[PDB]
Amino acid sequence: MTLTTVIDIGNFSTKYAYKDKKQIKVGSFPSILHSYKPLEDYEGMERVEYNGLDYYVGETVKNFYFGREEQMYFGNTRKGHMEGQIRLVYALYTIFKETGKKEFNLILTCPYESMVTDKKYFVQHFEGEREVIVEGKSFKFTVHNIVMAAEGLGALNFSDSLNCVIVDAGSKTLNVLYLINGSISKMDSHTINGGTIDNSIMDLAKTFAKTCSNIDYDYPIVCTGGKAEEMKECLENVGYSTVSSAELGEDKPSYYVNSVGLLLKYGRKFEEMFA
Amino acid sequence: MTLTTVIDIGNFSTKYAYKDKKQIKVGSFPSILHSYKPLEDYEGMERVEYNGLDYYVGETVKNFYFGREEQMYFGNTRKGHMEGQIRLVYALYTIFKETGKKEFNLILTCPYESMVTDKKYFVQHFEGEREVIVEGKSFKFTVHNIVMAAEGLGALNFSDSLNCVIVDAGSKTLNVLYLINGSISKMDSHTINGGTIDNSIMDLAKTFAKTCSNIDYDYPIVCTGGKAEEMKECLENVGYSTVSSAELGEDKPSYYVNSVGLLLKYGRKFEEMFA
Amino acid sequence: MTLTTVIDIGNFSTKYAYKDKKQIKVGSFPSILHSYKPLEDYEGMERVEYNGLDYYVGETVKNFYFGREEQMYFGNTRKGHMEGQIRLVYALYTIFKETGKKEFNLILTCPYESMVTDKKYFVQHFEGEREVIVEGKSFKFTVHNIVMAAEGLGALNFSDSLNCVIVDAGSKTLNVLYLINGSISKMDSHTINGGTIDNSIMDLAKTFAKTCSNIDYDYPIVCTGGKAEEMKECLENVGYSTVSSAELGEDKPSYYVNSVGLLLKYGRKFEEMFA
Ligand SMILES: Nc1ncnc2c1ncn2[C@@H]1O[C@H](COP(=O)(O)OP(=O)(O)NP(=O)(O)O)[C@@H](O)[C@H]1O
Ligand SMILES: Nc1ncnc2c1ncn2[C@@H]1O[C@H](COP(=O)(O)OP(=O)(O)NP(=O)(O)O)[C@@H](O)[C@H]1O
Ligand SMILES: Nc1ncnc2c1ncn2[C@@H]1O[C@H](COP(=O)(O)OP(=O)(O)NP(=O)(O)O)[C@@H](O)[C@H]1O
Repeated sequence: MTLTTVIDIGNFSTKYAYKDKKQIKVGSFPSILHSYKPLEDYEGMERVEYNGLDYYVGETVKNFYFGREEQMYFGNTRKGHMEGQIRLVYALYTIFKETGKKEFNLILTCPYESMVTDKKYFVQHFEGEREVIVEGKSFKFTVHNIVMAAEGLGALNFSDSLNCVIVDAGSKTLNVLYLINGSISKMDSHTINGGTIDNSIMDLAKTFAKTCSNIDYDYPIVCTGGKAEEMKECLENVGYSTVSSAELGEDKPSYYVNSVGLLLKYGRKFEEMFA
Repeated sequence: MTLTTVIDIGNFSTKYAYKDKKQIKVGSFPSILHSYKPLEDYEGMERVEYNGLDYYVGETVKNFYFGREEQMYFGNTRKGHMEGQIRLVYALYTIFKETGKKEFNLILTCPYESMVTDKKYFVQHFEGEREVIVEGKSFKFTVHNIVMAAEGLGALNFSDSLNCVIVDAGSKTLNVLYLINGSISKMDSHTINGGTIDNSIMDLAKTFAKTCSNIDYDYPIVCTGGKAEEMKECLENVGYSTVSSAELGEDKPSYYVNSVGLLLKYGRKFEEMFA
Repeated sequence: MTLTTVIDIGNFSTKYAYKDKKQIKVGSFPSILHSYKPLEDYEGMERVEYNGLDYYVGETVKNFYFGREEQMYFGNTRKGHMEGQIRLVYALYTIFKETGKKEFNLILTCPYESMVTDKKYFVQHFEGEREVIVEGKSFKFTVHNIVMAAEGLGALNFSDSLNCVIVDAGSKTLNVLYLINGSISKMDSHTINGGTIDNSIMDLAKTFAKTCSNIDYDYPIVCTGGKAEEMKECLENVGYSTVSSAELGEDKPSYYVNSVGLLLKYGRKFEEMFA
């Protein structure tokens, strides 16, 4: 089993760094969800029942919110929970299906300052033996050592010799990881509201600038997540020089990086960490 | 006459900030109503005839809906009308009886985004000289300057230095007033369906969170209306820190605030506004 | 018109050396600003619309950032723009109101090494005929010869026979002007991040020392801006002897100097320069 599982609970969509031995695939899906099981002859989303929680998940959910073009997202989660649980669940289910396997080596990411809280969160609700019913189909599984990490951290693998900052332009969350050498400057790094959905890239860019005026314009700024490329472009227009987007090697658009990169770079570390 | 009349047309129940010189009393009653005058030897509800509209109003109405435990409420009124008219009428009648007075200084509240529409609505149907027959008893009256305001706004009087959000947990309506300094952020504030009756406080709380992910968890969130206290409690469980319920000074439970608070805080303003 | 306008676009706050014939007054205000016009029945900040840019400016803005106690400042601007434009605009408007006059003799200050860039910046966006709408009120105006100068340079008027260095302890910007005789040693002078807000005076002082170890301890060091006095005091504790704060004659605290001093000393020069 084991199975390194670096999973991103992204507020827009989730994803899974599916190492798959030879090549990392991505177990992704729309993280939009909706409560209540008992709809009727449905299909599309799937009924997820876990920890006394009852949600539909899957593409069709958008139809479930038709007209309510707002509730669709549960963003600015400076922390995991509550719907995040479901996101993780369904992911685990998804990749379970993909692998046909149980016990996961769970590695989660979140806004740096929330990591402690989130560890508490998911440990309580996922650490150890757990089981879920999806669409009437049960599923037992377990995690023994949930590893938490900083959201967007994975971009470091493309961040040439970064001793500075990663900018994570996600859904409605903006992460700033001021990495130095190869660690996280807690005392400087922070997460910013909102993100891509609620306002313009330029709005974010300017917001970022305000929040991190301590950044030298010639810092190596690496932009990841969502509109990473466009964000990078705008940041240049703001006036930052050495700014780059974390191109994810293969045809795996921007927003995929996060977890994929984290696996790609740290992998072995977590093979040791979890084990 | 004059008589400042801040009246709430609440979908569950209405109420009136009865300044009464020395102390604000509340002219409240169940806003459930039913059409058709000609029942027979009745009592309890009262026959209201106004603008060619024909409705019973009053506690006993519940009996009139016995078994139809749904039609009882006319909620999610993102706007005034139509039954709302009657609600207002009977209120005016009620407080008329209470004061023995006519010309009212009408101040109405409604979902912020509907205020313009509602102004049109009530101005057409109430601005100026009007008269109503209740239980066969006529009654002439008038309003000269219907003042419209945002539903739940009144909570601001308890909202210590609020530069953020009021959450109005009503019947089947949820208002979010993102106030800043002392005004309404039109471009951010909005009203949400449904409300207290149709689903759980937690459902609302989570709905709210989805709709306002742009709210920082440390925003001053002031909860008013219906299950204000319980809502506040749940919001804390959701993960909002500085959340408080708008305790209405005296023994005047939650749902009363709205209009009462509006009078309590703005009063003088409207003494100038209406006059 | 003419009107010598030495204006400081300070990241904490702006100011204007209002020569006013007989005595230089200071047209100052908080340089904190926020985008989006359409709030509603507001007052306090004013809606500034210029060059397709849309910002509120004025004291109340702090309330607009309530809780976001960071975004408030857009500092470490090793260059003008973008919000700086607005700062300048509103200043011009402000002093316009103060004088009731248009065509300005614009003199701007900025981090020495950025002066060329900034000239490009403001020339493009302000040189010649321009017009702004503030709170719905239009205003046409013009500048014919924007004069750029080094931020903090004005302190020279108090800097007795300075053949050495001015230290500008501003918001989140630290300027070091190594003046010699009466000019700027480009090859030595430079600007340092961050400034007053982001860390301690001692932190800055030590930072300064590191950046300018080539300064002899007995150099005439003149400290200006923000915590000029405290900075001077700390620098003495660091071990610099002849250090002095640029006391601005009248009751015009530290941070005012910059532009005021620049006018006070160079004035005539610019009367010739601009004309
Ligand atoms: N499944 C998907 N298909 C296509 N584009 C996607 C998909 N998921 C995310 N995106 C892009 O990514 C943008 C938002 O990035 P997002 O997925 O939020 O990043 P994230 O870091 O995974 N989430 P978060 O950081 O929590 O906001 C979306 O607006 C899309 O343009
Ligand atoms: N007359 C009343 N007596 C007791 N409780 C009441 C009464 N009216 C309202 N409530 C409480 O208030 C809850 C609903 O709040 P509500 O009256 O809808 O708030 P509102 O803002 O006045 N109405 P609305 O905003 O239009 O939904 C009810 O479920 C009750 O618990
Ligand atoms: N309007 C004001 N009222 C009171 N104190 C002020 C005001 N403006 C600035 N200060 C003081 O000046 C400090 C910051 O100096 P600052 O205004 O940044 O200098 P500056 O040179 O004009 N700006 P900059 O160089 O761009 O940082 C503040 O922390 C205050 O203590």
